[PDB]
Amino acid sequence: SWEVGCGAPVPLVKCDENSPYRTITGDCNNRRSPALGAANRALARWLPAEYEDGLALPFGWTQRKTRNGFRVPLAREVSNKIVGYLDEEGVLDQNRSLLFMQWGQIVDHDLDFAPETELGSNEHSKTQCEEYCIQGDNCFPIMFPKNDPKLKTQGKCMPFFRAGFVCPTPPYQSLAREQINAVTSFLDASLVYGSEPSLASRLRNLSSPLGLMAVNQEAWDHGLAYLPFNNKKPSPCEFINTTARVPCFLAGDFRASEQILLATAHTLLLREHNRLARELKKLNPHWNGEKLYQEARKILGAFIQIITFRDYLPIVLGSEMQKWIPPYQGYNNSVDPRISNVFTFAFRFGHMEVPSTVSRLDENYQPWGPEAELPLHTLFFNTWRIIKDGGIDPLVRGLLAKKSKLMNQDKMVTSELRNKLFQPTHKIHGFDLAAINLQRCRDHGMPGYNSWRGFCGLSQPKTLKGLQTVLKNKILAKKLMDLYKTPDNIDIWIGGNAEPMVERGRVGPLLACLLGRQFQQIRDGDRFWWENPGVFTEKQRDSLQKVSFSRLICDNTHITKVPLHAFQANNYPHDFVDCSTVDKLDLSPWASREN
Ligand code: HEM
Ligand SMILES: *[C@@H]1O[C@H](CO)[C@@H](O[C@@H]2O[C@H](CO)[C@@H](O)[C@H](O)[C@H]2NC(C)=O)[C@H](O)[C@H]1NC(C)=O
Ligand SMILES: *[C@@H]1O[C@H](CO)[C@@H](O)[C@H](O)[C@H]1NC(C)=O
Ligand SMILES: *[C@@H]1O[C@H](CO)[C@@H](O)[C@H](O)[C@H]1NC(C)=O
Ligand SMILES: [Ca+2]
Ligand SMILES: [Zn+2]
Repeated sequence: SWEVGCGAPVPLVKCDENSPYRTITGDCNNRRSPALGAANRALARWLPAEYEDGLALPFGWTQRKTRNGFRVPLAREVSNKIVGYLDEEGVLDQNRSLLFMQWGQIVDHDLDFAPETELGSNEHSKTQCEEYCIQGDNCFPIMFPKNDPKLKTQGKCMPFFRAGFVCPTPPYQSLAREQINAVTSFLDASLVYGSEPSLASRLRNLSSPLGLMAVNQEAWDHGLAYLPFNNKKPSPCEFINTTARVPCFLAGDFRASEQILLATAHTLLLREHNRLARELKKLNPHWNGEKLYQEARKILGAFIQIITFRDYLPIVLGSEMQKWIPPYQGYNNSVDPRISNVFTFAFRFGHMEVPSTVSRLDENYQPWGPEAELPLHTLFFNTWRIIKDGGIDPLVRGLLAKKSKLMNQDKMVTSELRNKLFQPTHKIHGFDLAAINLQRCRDHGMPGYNSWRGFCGLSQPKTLKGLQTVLKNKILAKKLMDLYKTPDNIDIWIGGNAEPMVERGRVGPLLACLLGRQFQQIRDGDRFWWENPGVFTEKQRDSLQKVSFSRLICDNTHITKVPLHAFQANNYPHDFVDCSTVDKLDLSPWASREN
């Protein structure tokens, strides 16, 4: 045989079989295979990787080398011809709040992160990849097609660095290249606590014995906590306004400041940890700092699991929810809890749910000041609009009262992401998330659309007429055939997102299958699943059943009017109630009696 386990990186398996709490790394969840679901290991392969050279080089790397007899089209040309639209009118989701989009990004960041390889440390190809657009090693530039307006204003290419891969990065490995998942595959609030012991300790307040997370000591939100600043340079949150000089936040996850509403959600979860820890200290004054942090951490993880599986997944998967995620039947230690490489592209359906603007709303849910509504691109790596523009509350009102973008076959990704994305160290609001997604599919050796259709037991269209029937769209099928030539070559991100949405859902059949299977595994394969008998007492579970995003807002802001169903499209004041009428989390079942 060949390498049965290339695990030279992170070989430390020191598991306490008795511990009632998760590790920060995800190790020790599975007793028989303790690294399963742990951070800093390979993404799972549900199907074999598909590279140009069978091992590592992406389809599209070598100009002459076809996929199935056809050249793969430029990611940016696919973005321009299929993904782009001008008219934002009529694009909003009449039955999903903006919080529906934002929760999807939060869950995705809990589950997976494939960071760009670190060969840019005091390196030219950091700026040389950008400067000279020369493909090589980890530089895999997104080249502009001839008619691209960006060819006129931005040079020959958008820089793009190949994702990190296991059995270290600069040299070869054991058959095909496997990209890393840098976070824990468990739905475990790793995005609040970190997936690495160093970060996890840095985020804690070890000054007091109260099991608190560290909070900003330079700025307060009407006496409510902010995340600490990340005091490291260069900072993209500083770069986007050098007058305000407000740094990025430091959170459990590297990406927390990518946009202002992610930073907002991260702020609510930090507040909630410190709140739970304070309540537990009252009930159990005998509890030390560690105990308080672990018990609060375990409650926040449960909160995230319930909102996700009870409130969010049903209104993503629609009719397909029951097919893929049956009612829970307990922990199955034969289930692979690892996030799959393909899932990390399937969950990018959220890119098509991001609308072009973000609003700040006042306490009457009316525009907050003269520039209440802002273009999303001005809010990438933007903490100063929080610190110096009325805190998170007006943004949280926006999350409740404003709508997600609806996916549309003729209006896929707003230009705010498709033409104006800002990437750290790159200096301009000029990148294309759609093109990045297609290039990344190829970077990760993704099987094409029809391989995934076959994996999901769905038809594999071979012709224009077959693709028209699957997509229920003749113009969309024609553009995809003109670019790809055969449906076998369609990159999974665009092919899954092109399918019309399932009844009561927000993704098509192929994505429902891939997402559904992944979520089934992360629940069934988790020893610490909130509803796994023994994790919580039956009384704790009866209290946990009452959590809501609504209560989270009431407890962790100066917002007093909230909807009951925060992911539905809700209009003020008709759909809003006082916080008074909203179920609280009763922590009394956490009262710990030895005497
Ligand atoms: C304004 C909102 C958002 C921004 C600016 C944004 C930005 C990004 C960027 C720059 C990447 C990395 C692309 C790459 O290098 O390959 C990314 C990845 C991703 N995004 Fe988004 N995104 C947004 C919203 C969302 C939403 C709403 C979802 C899900 C519902 C989502 C899910 C993902 C996932 C799953 C990944 C891959 C994570 C990994 O394994 O590395 N994003 N996003
Ligand atoms: C950079 O951030 C500064 C600091 O907030 C912004 O300035 C505010 O600017 C407007 C003028 O357009 C004033 O009405 C506010 O009252 C200002 N507040 C303070 C404390 O200066 C500035 O707009 C930002 N610039 C950019 C390009 O984002
Ligand atoms: C740590 O907690 C103490 C106790 O409340 C608090 O006064 C102090 O500011 C905190 N330090 C940080 C960095 O959060
Ligand atoms: C446990 O998971 C395995 C592999 O996925 C599956 O075959 C088996 O049916 C599962 N056990 C139960 C009781 O569902
Ligand atoms: Ca996690
Ligand atoms: Zn206030």
